[PDB]
This record gives sequence, C-alpha cells and structure tokens, in this order.
Amino acid sequence: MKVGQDKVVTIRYTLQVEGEVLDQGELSYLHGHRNLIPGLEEALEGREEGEAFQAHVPAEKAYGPHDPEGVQVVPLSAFPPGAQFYAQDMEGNPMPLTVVAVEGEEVTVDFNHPLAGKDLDFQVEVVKVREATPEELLHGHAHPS
Amino acid sequence: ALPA
Ligand SMILES: [Zn+2]
Ligand SMILES: [Zn+2]
Ligand SMILES: [Zn+2]
Ligand SMILES: [Zn+2]
Repeated sequence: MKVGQDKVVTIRYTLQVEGEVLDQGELSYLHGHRNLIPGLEEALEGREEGEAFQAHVPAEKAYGPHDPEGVQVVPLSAFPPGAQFYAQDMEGNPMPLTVVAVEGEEVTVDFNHPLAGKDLDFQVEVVKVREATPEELLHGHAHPS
Repeated sequence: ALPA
C-alpha cells in the first residue's frame, strides 16, 4: 500500500547536514500523528511501498530556526566548544546547552536544538507499509515487530 | 521527534 494517515511506515534513511552524514538506520513510525518532523512526513505522504527518493527538508519544517536569544554569555564561574552541558532547568525539564567559545571569564552557550537552523538532506527507502493495529492507534505510535 |  501507500503512505497515509494511520499507516505504520518502515523507512531506511540516511540523514546529511551541510554535506556530511549525521545519522542513518531503519525506523517505523505511525503516519499522521506528528511522530516525524513535518517536512519528512510530508515528503513521505502518498509514497508507495518500495519507493526511493531524496528529500530536502529546510529548518522551518524540521527542528525550527536558530533562536539568537538562545545564545548567551555565561561566566566561567557558573560552570561546575562542542561542550554539552545537561544543566538543570530553572523550573523543570532540563535543557542541554552547548558551548561554542570561551574567552577568559566569558563563555558562550547555546540552548537551541543541535539541528536548529540546519537544512536536512534525506535519502529514503519506503521498506514496508501496513495499517496500524488498534493498539497502535490508541498509543498514537508504532509498535515495531 | 524522529529521526532519533
Ligand atoms: Zn511512531
Ligand atoms: Zn507490503
Ligand atoms: Zn482496516
Ligand atoms: Zn504503545
């Protein structure tokens, strides 16, 4: 069958950003329940099982724009590039920061999601398409194999 | 969410 609302879709994909691959594998998701990033799900819409395709999905339809407000300078004294800090939220739900630069007392931190502001490039194979079982529809997600 |  073909990808649509309430189908469980199994894809084999590669993900590349700025020309470099960041991730790959096989996943199964329930289509039409906001389980995938919007742009990818849109690109999958209507595809027949067995289809292969590329899809460019811009930041606006993936992990959203990079909030320049999420970049801040914190004191070196406040800490206990590429540095990932899982520092405690102020009220709940921690937010991983990543340091981009540090000069003296000053440290530059970033609250944004890693892929924020990034256009994503996907190579995709639609491996299987079937209808969701009633349990999957209840939980609102795929129960793979 | 996904790809994760
Ligand atoms: Zn799912
Ligand atoms: Zn089939
Ligand atoms: Zn049916
Ligand atoms: Zn479940």
